[PDB]
Amino acid sequence: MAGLQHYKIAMDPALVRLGSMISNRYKYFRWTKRTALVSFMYVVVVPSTIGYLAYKTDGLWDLRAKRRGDLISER
Amino acid sequence: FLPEAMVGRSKIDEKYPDSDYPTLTDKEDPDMNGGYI
Amino acid sequence: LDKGSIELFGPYGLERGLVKLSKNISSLSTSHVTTYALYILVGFILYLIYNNLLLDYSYLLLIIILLLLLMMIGE
Amino acid sequence: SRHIELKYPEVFSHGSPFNVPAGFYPNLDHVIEHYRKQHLEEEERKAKKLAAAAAAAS
Amino acid sequence: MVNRILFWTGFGLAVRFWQLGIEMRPFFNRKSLWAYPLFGGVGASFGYWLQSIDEKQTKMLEERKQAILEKRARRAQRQAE
Amino acid sequence: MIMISILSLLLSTSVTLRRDMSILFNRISIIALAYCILHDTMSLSFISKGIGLHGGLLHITNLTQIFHIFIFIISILILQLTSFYPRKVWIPEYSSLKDIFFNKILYYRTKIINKMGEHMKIIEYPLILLFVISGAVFLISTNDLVSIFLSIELQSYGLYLLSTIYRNSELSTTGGLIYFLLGGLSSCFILLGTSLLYVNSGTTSLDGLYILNSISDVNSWYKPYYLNFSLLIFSIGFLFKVSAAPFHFWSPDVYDAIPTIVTTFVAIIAKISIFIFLLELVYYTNSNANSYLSEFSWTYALLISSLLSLIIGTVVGLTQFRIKRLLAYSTISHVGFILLALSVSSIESTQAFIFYLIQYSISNLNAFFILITIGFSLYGYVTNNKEYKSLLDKNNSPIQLISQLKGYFYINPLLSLSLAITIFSFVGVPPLVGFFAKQMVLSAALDNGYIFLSLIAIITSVIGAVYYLNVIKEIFFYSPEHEVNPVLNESDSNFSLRILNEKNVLIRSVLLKGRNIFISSPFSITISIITNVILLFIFMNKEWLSMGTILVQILFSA
Amino acid sequence: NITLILFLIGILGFVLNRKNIILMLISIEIMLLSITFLILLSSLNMDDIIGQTYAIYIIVVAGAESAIGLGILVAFYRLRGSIAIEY
Amino acid sequence: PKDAVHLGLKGAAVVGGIGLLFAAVRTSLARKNVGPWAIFTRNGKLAATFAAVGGAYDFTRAAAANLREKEDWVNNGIGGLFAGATMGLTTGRIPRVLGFAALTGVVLATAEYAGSGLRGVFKRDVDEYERKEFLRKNRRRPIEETLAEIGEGRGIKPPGYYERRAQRLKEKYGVDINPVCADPDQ
Amino acid sequence: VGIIISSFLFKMLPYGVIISNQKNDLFFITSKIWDGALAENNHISSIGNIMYTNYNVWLILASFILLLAMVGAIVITIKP
Repeated sequence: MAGLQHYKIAMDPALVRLGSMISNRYKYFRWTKRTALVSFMYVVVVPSTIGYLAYKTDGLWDLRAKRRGDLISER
Repeated sequence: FLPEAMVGRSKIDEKYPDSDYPTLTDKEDPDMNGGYI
Repeated sequence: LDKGSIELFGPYGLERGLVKLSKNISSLSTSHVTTYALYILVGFILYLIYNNLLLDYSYLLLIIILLLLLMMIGE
Repeated sequence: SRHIELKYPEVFSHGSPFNVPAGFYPNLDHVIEHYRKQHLEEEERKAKKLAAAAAAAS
Repeated sequence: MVNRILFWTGFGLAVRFWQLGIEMRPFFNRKSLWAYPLFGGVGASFGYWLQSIDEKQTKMLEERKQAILEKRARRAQRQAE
Repeated sequence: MIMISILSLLLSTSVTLRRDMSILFNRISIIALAYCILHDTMSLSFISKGIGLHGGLLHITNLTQIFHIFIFIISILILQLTSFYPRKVWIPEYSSLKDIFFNKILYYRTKIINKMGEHMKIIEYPLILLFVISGAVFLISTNDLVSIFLSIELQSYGLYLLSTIYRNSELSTTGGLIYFLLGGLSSCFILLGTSLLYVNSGTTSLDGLYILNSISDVNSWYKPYYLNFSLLIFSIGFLFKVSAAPFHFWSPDVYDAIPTIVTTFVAIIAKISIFIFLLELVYYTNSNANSYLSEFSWTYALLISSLLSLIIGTVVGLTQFRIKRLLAYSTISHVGFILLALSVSSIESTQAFIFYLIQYSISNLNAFFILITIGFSLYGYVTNNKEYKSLLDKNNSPIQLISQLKGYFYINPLLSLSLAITIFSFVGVPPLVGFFAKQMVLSAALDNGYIFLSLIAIITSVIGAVYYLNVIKEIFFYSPEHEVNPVLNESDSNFSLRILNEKNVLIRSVLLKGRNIFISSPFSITISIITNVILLFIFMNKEWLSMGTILVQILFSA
Repeated sequence: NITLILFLIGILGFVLNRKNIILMLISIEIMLLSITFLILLSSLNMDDIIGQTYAIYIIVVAGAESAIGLGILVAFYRLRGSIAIEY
Repeated sequence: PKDAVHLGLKGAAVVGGIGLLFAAVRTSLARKNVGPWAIFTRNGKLAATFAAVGGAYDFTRAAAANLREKEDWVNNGIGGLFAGATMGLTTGRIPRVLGFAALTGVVLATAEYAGSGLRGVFKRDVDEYERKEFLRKNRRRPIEETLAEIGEGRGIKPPGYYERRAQRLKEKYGVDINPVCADPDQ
Repeated sequence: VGIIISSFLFKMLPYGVIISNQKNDLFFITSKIWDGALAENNHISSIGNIMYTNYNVWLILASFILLLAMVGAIVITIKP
């Protein structure tokens, strides 16, 4: 099939059809209630949550050479 | 004053069919996988 | 997301829409010399309005966005 | 540059020489003098560049 | 590594090479070999000319810069009052 | 010199009807334009913002004279298309200098070299060509409102004539009609703008208009609204002639309909003269103090058109399938960049304007030269494609569809790479000259606070790159639809060639085939020089960029 | 004032006309006459013979371009046999 | 302050008038004989839509200016948000509503932040050589200016960090700072 | 189109063309001069005094335009 002859495989039609559906799936995406919520969870909320925690706690601590009677809290 | 095969949107429609971009419905393609049973 | 929204809200959506937008604008190119004369006159009039009436630039940009919107719509 | 320099200063010599009313043309002596000065400086600026440099120096 | 004559001698050599490739004609047939010295010779001539142009351009740009500091000086000195 | 050549050529042309003189007349026009370069090279030994000439109706600047020479050089390069036959016979036994300069070769050339092609039988073609040049150089050197009108009609009327000079093509007469009808409307707006200047100012002199503009730019009874409004109407007519959006509809139709060799001249020469003319008029009318004048400045029509050209040129090119319409839309996007640089009136943008205009003219010339050469190369190839058979004016425009370029990399790989380099220069990929042109315009627009236009320029550039890539994909990613002609190489279909000395005595006799039929040297060399200038610009940029730097310093010299 | 109204008539020729290409040539002639009439009257108000000279060269050039336009129309009509736009 | 309703009406009129212009061209370019009254019958929707976007846009920015009591780039993007939303409502597609609102609000906001020169950039009217030279050679700055922008800590520990560090911790946690000596002899 | 275009160009017309179109009316006053009327030229004479000398570049430009028109119109219409 390709430029260089390979071994003979039992190219299963069902598995071939499955691997083509995956490669073509992007053409059939649609905006629905489900697809809008999932795409909003992963892209906005969860990243903005991490960004909130990263922003809120940036500089909150330093562990370097901390001793008894001296806290880890930096701010 | 110019022929259709040079300026017509008809030839553009043949060169770029609207069908080349598959649009469907939850009815025939609920799983958005192209109608894969 | 990967085979989904990020393709539709990304390269695949742009390809779909811009081909649509490209075809509609070209449909206004009829090679009818009388129709072109009308377009030149209208562009002439719009340039006179914008400069004579001290139009807000935001009015101009909104008009262009509208002209893309309508052109984005078929027929 | 904000100051416009005439490409055609000779436009000061335009005007019909026929049927000229007495006292019609304004006096332009200051205008003439302005361009005598501009010509003389330029001629003097070349006169020193070649007399000082490329001559009596090399 | 920007030598006007070496670069433009090579440019003329490259023009002949690309030309023969565009015509799909052999790059080195011995009866046509006079052309590379010719193309590179004309290329070297264009670059000796560019040498003189660059010299005059440098002098004129250097003269303009002086006029620009000169203008800024006499404007700044006039502001001292 | 251009006027002596036009009159002298016309007299020689007047008393002949021989269409075999056409190639000779084209060559004499090349020689004549070479003298025009010589006389204008002689004239550059002075530094001045301008010297009014001939009663003050014309003027000369260092800028004016530089672009006279550029117009002459572009015209000599284009004139090669009608001065040398497209194909030649080459053999190793006739390649030495002693051969080309002392011996002769003989064969039946007529069919091989297309001796009787339409583009070799138009006696008056080089003469109408020189008429357009005269209008272009007179427009550059124009100092007066009436001189403006006369020069623009002179250049415009010649371009209409050239679009129709192929009088047996239904496409060419149709394209000539369209350009004249819409072009005549455009000329009314120029005359209307010039007339409104005269009726209000009382002068036809550009000097006097600049003086009126300069004093009125202070910080009552005769407030000078006319100047911006008139130049606005005046500019709209010039935006049509450069095919700037939204005044661009005519050019994809006119450029496709007229023959490709004609399109080469028509689509290049006119933009150079109008843009250079506009540059000076933008400088001397540019208000400094932020007064009521600056708010109605006519130059916003240039900034709006640059915006509209950036969008229309790139978006509408996405769906073009005919190669000449794509180039027309590719041009519109590039005048969008050119108009941005003209609108920002900075020292930086004027250097960017000057460089962009020259490099785009050279680059657009290469694309047309490569497209004509590919058309002349398919003579020894055949195809069974049903689409290609249904094309009109195949002889005038051999390449009409992007699909015709499919697998051209397998027909001529190095010529296909020259096309790819040129197209990649159009997108702005470094280190090609096209990148450095876009880079200077963007840096000058950014430095003047034109952030929004700079952002649209980058965004439209990615859209524009799509159809540029689309041309490249057809040439490289697919095998060709054109097959070599069997009867040209069939082991017995060999034509004869005689090699004879200075005394017409035989020396040798060689039997030749289609593989001995090559592209003519003028076209391959011109493509090769320009392609290498595009590719190797980063090593050769000092003099070219220093020229524009000095030119702008003279224009801006306080 | 009349000159302005005439320019509108030439302008209005392009608005109202979808199929008459000959009317497009005539509407340019109306526009050019309207602009030349404006220059002539202004030249009379400002006692300037240059206005009359400018108008003479517009008549010469507009007459020259009418001949080119008719010649281009004749080359067009020789092949088509119609000056009508199918619309 | 500003009149939100009055400004919107002017907003609705100005860009609706161009829609009325584009509506007449469609009627003029109409092929079948529809008469002169198809300006508002077949294309009245087109002119109506323009008058709606221009009204929504100028209303809300003015309204956003009143609510925020400020005049900046935020208001045009907000104005463009409903302006974009209004156009999407005509298509009756929620993704069209959001996307065209996003497109318009973004372009119209970067237009006001950047100040596109379509009407003309602001002239500095100063020695522009001098501004570049100052920006070119301002190679060392007082540490306070940086501390305002970047703050304290995160590896930025100017001399005197530890003293103020104890004071900050005492004010917030009420704990004295005193690291223990690591030498038994002390 | 009529309202838009007229409202813009009319504002551009100088007083000479708009003073007497569309109770207190203004009358134009005229008197004689003698030094100016020594030898009057007709308008054709006054044009002739300058169009070949002072402004002969316009005449040359027009001549080349007429030459282009004759050559062009002929080249595209007649069988060679």
